Amino acid sequence: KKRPSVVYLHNAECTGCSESVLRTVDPYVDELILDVISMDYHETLMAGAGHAVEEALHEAIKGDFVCVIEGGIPMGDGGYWGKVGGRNMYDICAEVAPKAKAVIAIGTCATYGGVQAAKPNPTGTVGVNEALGKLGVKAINIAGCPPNPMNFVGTVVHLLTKGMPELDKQGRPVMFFGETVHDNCPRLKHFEAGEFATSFGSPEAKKGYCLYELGCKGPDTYNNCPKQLFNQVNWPVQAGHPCIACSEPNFWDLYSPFYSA
Amino acid sequence: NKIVVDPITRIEGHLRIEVEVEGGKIKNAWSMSTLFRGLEMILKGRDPRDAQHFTQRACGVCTYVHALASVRAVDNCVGVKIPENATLMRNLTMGAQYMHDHLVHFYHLHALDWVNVANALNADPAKAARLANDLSPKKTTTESLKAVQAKVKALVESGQLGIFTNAYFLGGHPAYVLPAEVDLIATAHYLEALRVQVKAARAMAIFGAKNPHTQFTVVGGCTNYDSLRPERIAEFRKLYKEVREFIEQVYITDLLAVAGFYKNWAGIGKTSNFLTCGEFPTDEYDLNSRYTPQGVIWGNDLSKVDDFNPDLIEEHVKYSWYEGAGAHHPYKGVTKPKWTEFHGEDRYSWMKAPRYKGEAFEVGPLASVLVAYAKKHEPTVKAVDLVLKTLGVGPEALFSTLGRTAARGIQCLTAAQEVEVWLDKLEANVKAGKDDLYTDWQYPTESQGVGFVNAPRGMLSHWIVQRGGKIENFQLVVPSTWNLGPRCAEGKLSAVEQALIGTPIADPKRPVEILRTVHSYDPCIACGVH
Ligand code: SF4
Ligand code: SF4
Ligand code: FCO
Ligand code: F3S
Ligand SMILES: [Mg+2]
Ligand code: NI
Ligand SMILES: [O]
Repeated sequence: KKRPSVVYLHNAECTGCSESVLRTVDPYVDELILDVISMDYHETLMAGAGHAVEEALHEAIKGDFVCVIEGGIPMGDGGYWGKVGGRNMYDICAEVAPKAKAVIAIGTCATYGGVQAAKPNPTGTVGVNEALGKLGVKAINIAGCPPNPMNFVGTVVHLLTKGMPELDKQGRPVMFFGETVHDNCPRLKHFEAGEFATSFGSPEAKKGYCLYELGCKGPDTYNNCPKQLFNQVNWPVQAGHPCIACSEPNFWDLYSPFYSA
Repeated sequence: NKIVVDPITRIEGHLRIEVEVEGGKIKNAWSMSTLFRGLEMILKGRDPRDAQHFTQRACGVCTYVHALASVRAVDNCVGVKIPENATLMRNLTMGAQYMHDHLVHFYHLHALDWVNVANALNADPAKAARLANDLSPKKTTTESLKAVQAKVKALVESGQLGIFTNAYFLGGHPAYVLPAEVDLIATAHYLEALRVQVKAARAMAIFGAKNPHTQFTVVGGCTNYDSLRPERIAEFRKLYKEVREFIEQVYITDLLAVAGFYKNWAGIGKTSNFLTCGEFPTDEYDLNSRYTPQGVIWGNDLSKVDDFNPDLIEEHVKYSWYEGAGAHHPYKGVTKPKWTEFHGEDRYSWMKAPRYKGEAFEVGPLASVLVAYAKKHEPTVKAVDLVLKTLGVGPEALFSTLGRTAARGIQCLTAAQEVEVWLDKLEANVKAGKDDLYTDWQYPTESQGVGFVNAPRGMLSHWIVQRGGKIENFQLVVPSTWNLGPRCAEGKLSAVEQALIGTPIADPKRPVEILRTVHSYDPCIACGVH
C-alpha cells in the first residue's frame, strides 16, 4: 500500500533505542507512524499480542520493507540466551533481515554488540553486520546509546527520499557521524585556552572548563551531540559530565575507566 | 488446557506467559522471562565509578533510576555525604521520571486493553465532546474530536493498520465494554499524551543532560552547574507546569472514567504483602527522611505497617536458569546462568525470585500507595479518597487489578505535587549563593554499600562489595524481579502468577484478560533480569 513498510525487531536490548524514537520532533512520532511510514511490527506499541503479532510479522516480511533491528544478537552456546516466541533472536533475524530492502542497526548494541558484549560477554552477543554479514546483511549503523532521535529518523526519511547515505568505515552515515563531538564542543574555547577541570567540585568545574582531564572522550567520538542537542535542550558536556564515547565500537571496554583520560 | 501469550506486547523486554484454564478461569500460571544479558557478571572486577554507566543500561524505559541506585550504593559504601543541592537535583530528576513513565504507561502501554480504538469511529463527536467537558475543567471542542475520528478513518481506509494489525478488539470483543464516545475521548488523549511525553522528557533533560539515559550524576553528587541558572530553572518550571496540568486534568480524569466502566476488575487479580523503601530523601542515610514512606504490609492489613528490613531479602534460583537451588542475600548473591530449556528441570525463567522473610511480595505504586496511606501521608490520603469517592468503592477495591492501576495514577500525582517543593528550594539556595553539587570522597580498603530506590515500578536496590576500588560483587534486585519472577524454592507463586489465578477468559483466542492483569504491573523484563 501507500506508506513504506517498516518491521522493527527487538533483540538483546534495554529498549532505550525505542524510547529515543518516541522523542522525535518535526516529525513527531504520530506524523511518522501515520503519515511517513507504516509501522507493521513493533513489540512495544502493538495492540494484539502472542500469535496475532507473529502472523503480522510473517505477512509483513512477504513484501517490500525496511528492517530496523534494535539490540545485539546473542550467539554463544547456540544463542538460546535471547528468545522471542521460543525462537532464538539470531534465527528470527537470519529469517527477516535478508528479505528487507534495507536494514538499519539502531543503537551501539545493534551496530557493534553494546553493553551485553562488554567483557566477559557471557552471552556471545554481537552486532548485526557481525552476525548476519554472511547472509548478505550490510546494515546502516546508527550509533549511540541511544542515538539522537534525529539521526535515526533523518536516516529513514533520507533512505525514503534520497537513497542510501554515504557511510564511514564503521557503517555510520557520514552526514551525522562525520565530525567528532570535540570539534563542535563549546568548551573548546576553554580547551584551546589551556583551562581544565581536575575535579567536579572545583572552581574550574563550576566555571565550565574542559573535562578532558576528567575523562571526556569527546576528541575520539563521532557524533553530533553538541550541535543537535538532546530533547532540543542539553547534552552531557553542557550538564558538566564528560562524553563517554557512546557511539563508538567497544566503548564499554575501550573507553572505560570513564573518568580518566 | 493451556494458553500461551508470547510475545506479550506493550511491555519492556521479552516475556512469555503460559496459563492453565479450567472452567473459563485461569487455574495455574507461569511467568517466563526469555532474554538474559548478564550485567552483574560484566561488572565483576571493574571500577565502582563505572558501575553507574553500565547499570543504567539495564533499562531505557526506567532510565536514570539505576544510575541513581548505583551512585547511591557507591556513595554509601564510601561513606560520602552529598550536598543538599545534589540531593534536591537527584529528586527533581526522579520526580520528572515518574511524571513521564506513568503517563506513557497509562496511554501507550495499557489503554489499548480497555479501549476499542475502532469503535471511536462510531462515536458522535459532539456527544463525546460534551462528556469530555463534564469530566474535566479543560474545554474540548467537537471539531478537535471530529478531527481525530478523521485520522482513524484515514488510517483504516489505507488498509495499513500498523500497530493495530490483528488487535484483539478488531471486530468486537466481549471484554471490551466502553461506549464509543469514551473510546473517542481516550483516542484523542492517546495522541495528545504522545506530545506531552516529549515535554516531560525534555524537562528531565534540563537536569539530566539527556533522555533516555541521563549523564549528570557521579559518586559524591552531581555535575550540572549549568542548570543551576535562573533561566534553566524557569524553563524546567514552564514544561513541568504544562505536564502537571495534563496529569491532573486529562490523565487522572480519563483514568477514573474508564475504571468506572470496569468496576468488576476491582475484584480481579488480588494480592497480599506489599513493600517499599520510600523515595525522595532529605537524609540519604535515613529511609525515614523520605517524602513517600517505607514500610511492609502483611496480607492485606493496612492497620499494621512494619519496618522495611533489607536483611530479610533472599533471591531464589530453584525455578530459574541458574545453577542449583540456593537463595542468597544480595551481598552474597551469585549469578551463574545455567540454561535447561523451557521447564527443563521445571526451571522457567531468566529472572531470580526475590522473597521477603521467605514470602512473595508485590512492589510498585500499589505497594507504595498502601504504605503511605496506611501511615497517613496526607497527599496520598487526600488522593486515595478522591478516587474511591469517584468510583464509589472502598479501600478494599485497592487490592485488585483495578486498584493496581488507580494507584499508579495516585503515585504519579503525589510525585508531581512535590516537584514544586524541591524546585523552590533548589532555587532559593542558588539565590542565597549556595551552589555546591559535589563532595570529595576516597575508597575504604574493603567496604560494602546498598542503594535503595523506589523506581516507578517499585523497590530497586543495588548492592556492592568493593576491595581496592575494584568491584568484588555487584547485585541488582529490581522491582519487576519481585512482581514477575518465577516461584521460589518453597514453590510460592510470584505476585503476577498469583494475580492471574481466577481471571475469567471470554475468548481464549484473544485473551486480553491476561494482558489487563500482566500490564497492571508495568512489567520491565530488561530490568527484571539484567
Ligand atoms: S544501544 Fe544503549 S540505549 Fe540502545 S538498546 Fe543498547 S544499551 Fe539500550
Ligand atoms: S569538554 Fe570534551 S569535547 Fe569539549 S573541548 Fe573538552 S575534551 Fe573536547
Ligand atoms: N521502574 C523500573 Fe525498572 C523495573 N522493574 C527498575 O528499577
Ligand atoms: S556519551 Fe554519547 S550522547 Fe554524545 S556526548 Fe558522548 S557521544
Ligand atoms: Mg540481580
Ligand atoms: Ni525498566
Ligand atoms: O523499568
